[PDB]
Amino acid sequence: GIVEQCCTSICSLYQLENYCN
Amino acid sequence: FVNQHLCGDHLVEALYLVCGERGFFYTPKT
Repeated sequence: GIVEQCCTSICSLYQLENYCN
Repeated sequence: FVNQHLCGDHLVEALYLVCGERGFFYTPKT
């Protein structure tokens, strides 16, 4: 959901939602 | 906010910043 897409890659905040919720 | 390469700590900090009032399913954990 976040890690190798937004940390070790990039989709950050937009994505965050999708799991933080 | 810093919509690029944020990890582990900065990343959770962010998860919270984003849905910290919602739930907070930061696991992605061990």
